[PDB]
Amino acid sequence: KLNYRLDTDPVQPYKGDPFNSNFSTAITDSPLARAFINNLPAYRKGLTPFMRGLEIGMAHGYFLVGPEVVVGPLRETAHGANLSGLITAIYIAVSACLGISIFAITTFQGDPRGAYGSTSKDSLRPLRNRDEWYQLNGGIFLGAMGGAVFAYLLLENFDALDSILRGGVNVN
Amino acid sequence: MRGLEIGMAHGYFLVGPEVVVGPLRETAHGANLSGLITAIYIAVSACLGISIFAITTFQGDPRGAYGSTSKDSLRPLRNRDEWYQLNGGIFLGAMGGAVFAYLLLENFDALDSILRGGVNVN
Amino acid sequence: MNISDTQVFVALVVALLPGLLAFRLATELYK
Amino acid sequence: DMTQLTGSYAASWLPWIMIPLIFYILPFPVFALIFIWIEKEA
Amino acid sequence: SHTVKIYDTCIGCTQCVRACPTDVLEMVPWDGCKAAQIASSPRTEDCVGCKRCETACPTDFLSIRVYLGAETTRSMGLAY
Amino acid sequence: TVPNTISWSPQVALIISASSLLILLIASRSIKYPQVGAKLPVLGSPSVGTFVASMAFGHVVGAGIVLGLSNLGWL
Amino acid sequence: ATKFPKFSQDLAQDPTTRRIWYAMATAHDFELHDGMTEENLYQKIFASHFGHLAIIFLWASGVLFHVAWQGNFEQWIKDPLNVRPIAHAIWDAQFGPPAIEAFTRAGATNPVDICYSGVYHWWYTIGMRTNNELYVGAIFLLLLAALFLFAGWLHLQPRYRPTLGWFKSAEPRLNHHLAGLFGVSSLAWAAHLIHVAIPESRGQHVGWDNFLFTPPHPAGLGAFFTGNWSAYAQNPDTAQHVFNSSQGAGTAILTFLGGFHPQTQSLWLTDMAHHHVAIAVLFIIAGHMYRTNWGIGHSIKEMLNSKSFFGAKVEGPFNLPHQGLYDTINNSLHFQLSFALAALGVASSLTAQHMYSMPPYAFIGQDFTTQAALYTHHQYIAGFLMVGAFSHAGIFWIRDYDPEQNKGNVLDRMLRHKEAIISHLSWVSLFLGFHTLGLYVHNDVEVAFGAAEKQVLIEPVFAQFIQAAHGKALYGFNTLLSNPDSIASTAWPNHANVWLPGWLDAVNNTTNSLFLTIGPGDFYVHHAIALGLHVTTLVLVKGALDARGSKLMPDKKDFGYAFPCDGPGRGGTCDISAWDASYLAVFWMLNTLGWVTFYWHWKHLAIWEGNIAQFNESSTYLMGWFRDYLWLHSAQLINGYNPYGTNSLAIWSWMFLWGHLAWAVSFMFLITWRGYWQELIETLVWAHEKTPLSFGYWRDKPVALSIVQARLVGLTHFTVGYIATYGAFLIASTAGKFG
Ligand code: F6C
Ligand code: F6C
Ligand code: CLA
Ligand code: CLA
Ligand code: CLA
Ligand SMILES: CC1=C(/C=C/C(C)=C/C=C/C(C)=C/C=C/C=C(C)/C=C/C=C(C)/C=C/C2=C(C)CCCC2(C)C)C(C)(C)CCC1
Ligand SMILES: CC1=C(/C=C/C(C)=C/C=C/C(C)=C/C=C/C=C(C)/C=C/C=C(C)/C=C/C2=C(C)CCCC2(C)C)C(C)(C)CCC1
Ligand SMILES: CC1=C(C/C=C(\C)CCC[C@H](C)CCC[C@H](C)CCCC(C)C)C(=O)c2ccccc2C1=O
Ligand SMILES: [Ca+2]
Ligand SMILES: [Ca+2]
Repeated sequence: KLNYRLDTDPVQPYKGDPFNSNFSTAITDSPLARAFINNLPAYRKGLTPFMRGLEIGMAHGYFLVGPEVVVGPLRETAHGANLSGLITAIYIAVSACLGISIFAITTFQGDPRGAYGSTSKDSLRPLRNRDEWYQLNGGIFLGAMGGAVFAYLLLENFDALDSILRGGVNVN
Repeated sequence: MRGLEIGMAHGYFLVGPEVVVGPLRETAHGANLSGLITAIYIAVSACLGISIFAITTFQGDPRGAYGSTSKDSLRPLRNRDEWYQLNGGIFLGAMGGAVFAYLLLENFDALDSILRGGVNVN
Repeated sequence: MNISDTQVFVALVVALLPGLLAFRLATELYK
Repeated sequence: DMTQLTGSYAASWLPWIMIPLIFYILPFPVFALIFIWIEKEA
Repeated sequence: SHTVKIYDTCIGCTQCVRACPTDVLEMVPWDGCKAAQIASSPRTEDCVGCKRCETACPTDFLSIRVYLGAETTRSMGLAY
Repeated sequence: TVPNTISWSPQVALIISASSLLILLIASRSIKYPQVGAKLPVLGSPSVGTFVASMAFGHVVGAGIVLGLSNLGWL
Repeated sequence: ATKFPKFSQDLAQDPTTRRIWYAMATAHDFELHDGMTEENLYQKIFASHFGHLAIIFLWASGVLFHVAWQGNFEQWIKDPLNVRPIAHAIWDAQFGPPAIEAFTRAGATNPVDICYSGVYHWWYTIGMRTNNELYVGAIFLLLLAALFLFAGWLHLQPRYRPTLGWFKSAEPRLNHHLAGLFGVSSLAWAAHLIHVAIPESRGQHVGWDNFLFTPPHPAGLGAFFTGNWSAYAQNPDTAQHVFNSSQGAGTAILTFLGGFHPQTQSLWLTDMAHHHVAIAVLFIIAGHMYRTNWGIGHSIKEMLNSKSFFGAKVEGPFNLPHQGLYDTINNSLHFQLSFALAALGVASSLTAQHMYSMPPYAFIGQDFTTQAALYTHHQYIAGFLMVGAFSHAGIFWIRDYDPEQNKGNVLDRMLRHKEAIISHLSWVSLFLGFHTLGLYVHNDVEVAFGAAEKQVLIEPVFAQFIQAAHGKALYGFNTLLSNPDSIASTAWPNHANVWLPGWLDAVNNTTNSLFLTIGPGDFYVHHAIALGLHVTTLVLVKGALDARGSKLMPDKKDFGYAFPCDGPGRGGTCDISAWDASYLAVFWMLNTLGWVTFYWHWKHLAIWEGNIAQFNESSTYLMGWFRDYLWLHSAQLINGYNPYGTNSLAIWSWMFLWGHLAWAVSFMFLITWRGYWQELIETLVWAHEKTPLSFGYWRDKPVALSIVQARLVGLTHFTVGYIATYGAFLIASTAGKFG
């Protein structure tokens, strides 16, 4: 008389555990979502912590320059706007890296509290060692600085790059 | 450190060809920018190749010269983590060397005055 | 008079649906 | 003028961005993805 | 690996075994022919597919047949 | 402009009668609960409720068809 | 082992680079996949067909969108005879200013390509007038492609996967595809022509906003139901009608005027509408022939297995045993694919042959480059389709044919006199080649020695008689339609020859391509075409009939369709598989289509020059073809860029070389064979292993390409070079020389 109909349920319990506070949905358990998330630099199998931080830093530092260039208070001039965007990215990234450092300092004392304890099984938080976090932070800082400078160099050379991408450099 | 030294050297000399015989060679600033961009593109492609080589080679017991029983003295990087550290060093060193060459070429007039004592007039 | 910016953007947005459906069909055929 | 690539059609910046993206920006990542796909151990 | 089959038309002339460059074939006792022996392929994993055995076979049609199959390191004849 | 409406003629009587008749055949063979209540050939022997429903829907559908054609000059 | 390919464990365990290559070459050969069943095979094919239809719709949508976005459709409407249609814009960031200036033309302010596919004329004829309409069509095709992709995904879900019996039900499929897919679609197209295309050609706008209350004909639908059908043929467009305007415009929706519209020089729209109405009626009638669910209708198996002719005992239809064939076709997907490919090839050839002589699109006959491109395109596609039909016939012979279920029928008889068939095909090929080449070189020698009068010049009297019978009075024959007093021209019992005036006007017009005048050169090139056709057929038929086995390889069927060889024994057996026969026949197909397109292009170039005498006097010897066609017309193509500058032909100039490059590359794959490259690769392997600082190392062992793979790659390079070179030459010689 009682029919839960779990066998034909489109939404299944997460990883077969109905009591882990999660569901198997298109966002959490679909083949494409799993492939995309697990192969991001934060989760890609075999990556060293420094290489994880490098790829993350390059991506984030690159796009963090943009907002102040277009709608910032130095947007009236090209050179000033690009400098303000680079500085904003540097300030944000350095502040974030300072937060990462003090996170590692305070979390990894004795047996860490919460999701970073020895008995924790948080699959979304795999960096379980203090040395991994410092290697991550070094990659984050250097990657963010490099990505921010790369965006800054392209914007500083917007006129040259515009001629480059339109073939205007082939006149002479 | 291996990757860092190799990257510095390679990214340093990779800037020159497009600076001298590239399509932006008619103007100094454009030629230097094109050389820096070419070096950056080549180094990033090489680093992506290194990453995918590490991804595909080190599954289980690697095939060929990177297996556990291989004795290839010319290929000593037998671990995936060593390859990733090498790749990070290669990328950072290549970017640094390319930027160093670009900065030297962008300041060619200042450096030429520097190496001839022309900065001692005033 | 050719199409405007809005028409090009609308066509680009609409083309997302066949792209996603093509990805779904390809992944289903790979099974 | 005819010294540069231009476009009188709507959103002429679209080729300006898409030609690099499709022809020498994304293709190497796509090749890397395919290489990872075809080299995966069983 | 390749597949090597021996049919009942074999006359036990031992030519295919002699022609094999990787020792895939051998002569085993038999009663279907005057020579009282027939070819066998116990080591087809070492077969490269050269088909020298088919060239050496005098019967018409062939008493030994080689069907190329899945390629391995040794079936491709690779020293590397 | 005001959509055209035609004066009464045998053609609109044909449209309404045909729509009511076709609905009568389909409803007696397709609706979930026919032959419910009081009973009234080639039909499925529909009940009073089914027959009145078919005639009412024949007027509703037929009126839409008559005005629809008259609007467009017979579609 | 690797996960890729998923469908083959034998390839997945291959430790060399071959594993990758073969994985691409066997991906769509579903029958050889591991653990493949018939039902799964059919379901996968059905989903793949949905995907292919979606791809086709996306391609059409892209063409429409790019024309609407970067083309000049509206400007081209106002003057189709002098405005160059624009395909799409050019964005090549490595152009120089001369290239940008050269490619900025056709009224555009940016570099553009000139469209040669004829889509402008097609859209103009069917009533499209604005870029917004093209944009709406592109969006609709995007939505249709999405719908078909969703259908393909849906019919793979467990509840919607069709059973094998559903795929095997031939009679309902034939009924639905004859009556609905062919008939109803034709009726809908005739409806579009009547309701939209004709009013738009008469200067009246009809669209989705007003087509519901705008009758296509004043008589309305009452004339059709009453039986007053002639009212639809009353008041046709006058001979002074101007397209896309009401000047001289009639009101008839279904005429049978025949010939061409005097201004557009193309078929009447009303004639096309009546044609599609009649075709729809015929196909709807045909779609009721077979029995599906109500007892009435023919059963194909019964007709094939029938052995009685109204009481008399017969072996079958035409007293020929056709028994057991229903299961043979029904169970063999390759057999059905063979008929499908052959029919599509014949249809493509017919399209090519009938579109240049009877242009259906307004002003398309005056776009010489478009005509040449369309003819060459459809003829080459037809040749490829014929090659595929015979290749899959051979595949059927190997995989799907079993002798006991076909014992005694016509297929068995063909397999049993295959020797006579092949020998007689060889005789025909030898006769044609010997005599055609001999007459060509005889004429060459006579012309070279200043004796052009001593040429053997055989008149094509039979084809000229056919042309006269079709109404051409040029040759002086007085038979059939060229005789006004003939029983055929008068149609004495009824005098219903409502086609004859317009048809005769089109036939005897001296400025179109309807039954072009022909002489000895046409005779010789037609016999060359016959030689090419017969040799290609000989190669394909010999491959198909010998696919199961021959004296050299009696057990070929056990080795499959495509295998390299059977070793150097028994004299050597290179290129012995049926796949190798298809590979060889592709070369002859390319040669034959090259001859055909050379003939068409040179004749039309001479016509468009006003120098028909050049073709008439030079096509009878091969030096004439070499000098007056290739060498003479290559000048503008090879001058697209030179030390003095560049022009709009530069692309063709470059591509002309590119094809010549690819062709050359194919020779390397076709002349040099594997072992040389394998030994070279071994040496390179040693070199890489012994070099320091080379940290890379192959995961798949590098090996030379296989024998069959090398043949395929060489054939691909050869074909690509052939097509690119001839296409560049065609476009450059027609477009750079005309409008
Ligand atoms: C992987 C890795 C590797 C390495 C490292 O590691 C190497 C190295 C070597 C040495 C030792 C030598 C010297 C160099 C030169 O000069 O040459 C080359 C050049 C180049 C440029 C090469 C290239 C290099 C690399 C690859 C680079 C990469 C980078 C990129 C950029 C990546 C990209 C990626 C993306 C994604 C696309 C060599 C060589 C040879 N190769 Mg060899 N490799 C290899 C690869 C490869 C492959 C794939 C193939 C196929 C195609 C081959 C091929 C070949 C041949 C044919 C030959 C010859 O001949 C040579 C010789 O032997 O002499 C003697 N090989 N090499
Ligand atoms: C193609 C080809 C080609 C080309 C084209 O043509 C080229 C070019 C080019 C040009 C741009 C330049 C000059 C400029 C002048 O004159 O003026 C300035 C100067 C100065 C400023 C200088 C000043 C002084 C300085 C700073 C010193 C140096 C330092 C060092 C490096 C350190 C050392 C460390 C340890 C001890 C080793 C260059 C240079 C070069 N390189 Mg070339 N390149 C090529 C190649 C190559 C190869 C293979 C190789 C090897 C690897 C190479 C190396 C090298 C080196 C080391 C170098 C330097 O130092 C420089 C520089 O960067 O610079 C800054 N390429 N370059
Ligand atoms: C199959 C149809 C098709 C084809 C062959 C092309 C071809 C082209 N387009 Mg294009 N396009 C199409 C449809 C198509 N278009 C549609 C439907 C849209 C609206 C969404 C666009 C929007 C568009 C823009 C905005 C631009 C181009 C551009 C270009 C040119 C450079 C390529 C590029 O940047 O692609 C860009 C392509 C897209 C942004 C989206 C393409 C979407 C189509 C439908 C995908 C088709 C996939 C295909 C069917 C699967 C192939 C399977 C494989 C086995 C072959 C090239 C001539 C560029 C140009 O004009 O350069 C001068 C450019 O900037 N296209
Ligand atoms: C509707 C048409 C149609 C269909 C459904 C098939 C279906 C099939 N054919 Mg077939 N064929 C066709 C037309 C068709 N063919 C034509 C027209 C020809 C003449 C050229 C052939 C010649 C042919 C041969 C000779 C063989 C097949 C084979 C096969 C089967 C396996 C396909 C394969 O090898 O994997 C997929 C194969 C590929 C993807 C080939 C790679 C691409 C080639 C090399 C073209 C080069 C690409 C070119 C540069 C650009 C093309 C466009 C690009 C987007 C790819 C499969 C049942 C094979 C078979 O059954 O083996 C026993 C086989 O040996 N066919
Ligand atoms: C110019 C190139 C060329 C020529 C002339 C031929 C000629 C021929 N091929 Mg061929 N072929 C070619 C290229 C060529 N092929 C290429 C590139 C391929 C792809 C690999 C093929 C693939 C192919 C296949 C697969 C088949 C042929 C066949 C044929 C023959 C059928 C035509 C015929 O009988 O005409 C009449 C014969 C000729 C025109 C040959 C020339 C005769 C000369 C001119 C006589 C001169 C005599 C004189 C005294 C000699 C001087 C003395 C000298 C010995 C020193 C014919 C011998 C078919 C065949 O053998 O059918 C019978 C066949 O099955 N060919
Ligand atoms: C999900 C997805 C998506 C998204 C995406 C994204 C979000 C992206 C991003 C992207 C990005 C954001 C990117 C970036 C990148 C970056 C880079 C690539 C960089 C590089 C750099 C460099 C190269 C640097 C260098 C240097 C150094 C290191 C030092 C010295 C100086 C220099 C500068 C040289 C989409 C929606 C589309 C679709 C759907 C899906
Ligand atoms: C064997 C030999 C030889 C050769 C040699 C060579 C080949 C050399 C080269 C050299 C080179 C080619 C070098 C280079 C170097 C480099 C460098 C030294 C660099 C550095 C860099 C830097 C310092 C950087 C920095 C940076 C970064 C990192 C970041 C931020 C920015 C910057 C820029 C600051 C000879 C023949 C003579 C003789 C015999 C023997
Ligand atoms: C040149 C040549 C080689 C050597 C060629 C080899 C080994 C192939 C080298 C291919 C390189 C590594 C990449 C080339 C890629 C193509 C330009 C594009 C490929 C496109 C697909 C990947 C989609 C043979 O192995 C061979 C074997 C048998 C008969 C003739 C020949 C032959 O002629
Ligand atoms: Ca320049
Ligand atoms: Ca000083």
